[PDB]
Amino acid sequence: LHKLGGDAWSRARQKAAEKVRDVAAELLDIYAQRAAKEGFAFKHDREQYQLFCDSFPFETTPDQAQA
Amino acid sequence: GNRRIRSVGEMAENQFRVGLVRVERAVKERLSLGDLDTLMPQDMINAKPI
Repeated sequence: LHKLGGDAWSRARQKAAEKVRDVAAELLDIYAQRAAKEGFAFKHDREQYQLFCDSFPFETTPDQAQA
Repeated sequence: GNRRIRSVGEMAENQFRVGLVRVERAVKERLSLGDLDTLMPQDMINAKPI
């Protein structure tokens, strides 16, 4: 419970913003390649995947099938 | 018809209000100054004049 005018929230906000500086090389390189690069797309097989479905020697639960 | 009682209640009320004149002067000074983003009704009020 931050007492009103206690400025601890302001101090923590400034500290976080210091941590949130965009010179942070922990994730801003990920955001740079997010602004510069892309990803791979998997293609689905409608037929061979059924063979491995039949290689599954049980019944999928409804909550796992949607997963 | 020209002179009246001013009993203990009214005198204490007027001394209370002339006490409050100082603290409302203080809060009007403080609020007329800026830096209002952090203010709370604790420092502008001061019970020592009261």
